[PDB]
Amino acid sequence: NAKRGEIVDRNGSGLAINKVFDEVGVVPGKLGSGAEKTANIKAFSDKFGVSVDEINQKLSQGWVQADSFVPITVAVTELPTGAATKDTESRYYPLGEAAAQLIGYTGTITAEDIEKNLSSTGVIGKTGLERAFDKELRGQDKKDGQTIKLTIDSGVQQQAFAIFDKRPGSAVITDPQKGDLLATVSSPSYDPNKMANGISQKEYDAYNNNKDLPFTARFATGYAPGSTFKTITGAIGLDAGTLKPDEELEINGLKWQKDKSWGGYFATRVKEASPVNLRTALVNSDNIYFAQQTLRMGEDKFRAGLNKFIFGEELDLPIAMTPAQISNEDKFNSEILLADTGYGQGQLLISPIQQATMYSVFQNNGTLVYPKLVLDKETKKKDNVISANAANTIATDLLGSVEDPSGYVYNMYNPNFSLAAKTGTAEIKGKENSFLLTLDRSNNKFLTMIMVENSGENGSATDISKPLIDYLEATIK
Ligand SMILES: [Cl-]
Ligand SMILES: [Cl-]
Ligand SMILES: [Cl-]
Repeated sequence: NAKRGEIVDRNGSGLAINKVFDEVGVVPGKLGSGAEKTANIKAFSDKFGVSVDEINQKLSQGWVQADSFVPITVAVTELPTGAATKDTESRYYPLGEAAAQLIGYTGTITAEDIEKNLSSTGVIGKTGLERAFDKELRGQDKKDGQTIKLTIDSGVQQQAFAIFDKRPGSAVITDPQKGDLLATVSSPSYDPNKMANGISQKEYDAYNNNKDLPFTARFATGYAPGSTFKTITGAIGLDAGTLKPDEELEINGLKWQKDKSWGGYFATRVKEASPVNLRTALVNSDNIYFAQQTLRMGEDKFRAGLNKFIFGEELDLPIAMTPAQISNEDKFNSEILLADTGYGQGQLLISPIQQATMYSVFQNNGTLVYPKLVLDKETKKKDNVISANAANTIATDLLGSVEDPSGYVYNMYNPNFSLAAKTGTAEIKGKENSFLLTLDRSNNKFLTMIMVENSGENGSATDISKPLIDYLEATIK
């Protein structure tokens, strides 16, 4: 019966591997029956710190025979009746919660598993890549399973996880010229070693009752991209010819609407500034300027540009995702929705991985680079999504977010590194999500897409991301 293959990172470091532990456990045929058995299980529970419910759940699995050694917890000197120790092989996740939603976990074969596919004593991936690659990993009951080598960098994954400190959010870090997913993080998270090997009903219910939903893979979930998306709206207006980078628009006040038919709806901006050109609008995050430019180009020119990005497309990646959408219908049927889509609100739904893909045009002279997770996959591109002029105009303007002392990302300024960035926010029916995009413009070796949910309570993406940016400038360079 075959050994399960490993999932390893881009340097060969373990993400899902096998490890032997000395386990304390029980033998059903020696545990007794009736109240006697209940006593022996309570004795075990008291002495080794595991819940009676967990012991019973493990005892009642289908593979368990009368003579089975049933491992309960990692190992003593005074074994209660029915208890024993034994070395057993366990599936093991070295990064633990930091890569839990990506890598997933294994579990014991169910009847329903048997019904659709397998020994009752083997394991099967339940979620994540353990499930997605289960056929290649599991081998043949012989033929040991294959090793799958990912683009993930363990050190980046761990640093990208660590910045969240239980805040809900996600971080996707790519090599934007090749598409490698260096890190895919979702927060909050859960312990996959316990999910695969031993978790109490209390602990599992703590995860399921957590309103911040640690089992969700936020990097594969669709969101409004927020006002970071003005980068794409600006590139589209540049290429359409309606947005002239040096044109100085007069904009007064903190809110604007085209006319009274908008009623109580207004595009808003945070700081008073006038006149406004493309560069100051990007560095000021001026939604009004982009609302006006979106109405100026009009729906046809705006959609013509948006349609070159990957909206509607299923991706070849082994992470399940809904294709990105511009809006619910083929037409906006609303000037307000048109404008709001111009600064990343409305009915846009784009997952963090899709977002990082769309923003790759700014480091590839307007070519979009598809994401890849398996290291030896061939790089794939979509040519001329925006012009090179538009890509480089926007990327240069975004250096001001980091290098201008009034830029929102000046906290990360490094005189020896060229980093472009764009913060953003999305307002959801209210709560706000906060975003940070950064682009390595010294060597175009990394791009980061970071989001913090409910930033009214949890603070901004820029507030927590500087250690990750510092790590990348030193490591990926
Ligand atoms: Cl967490
Ligand atoms: Cl892939
Ligand atoms: Cl910014």
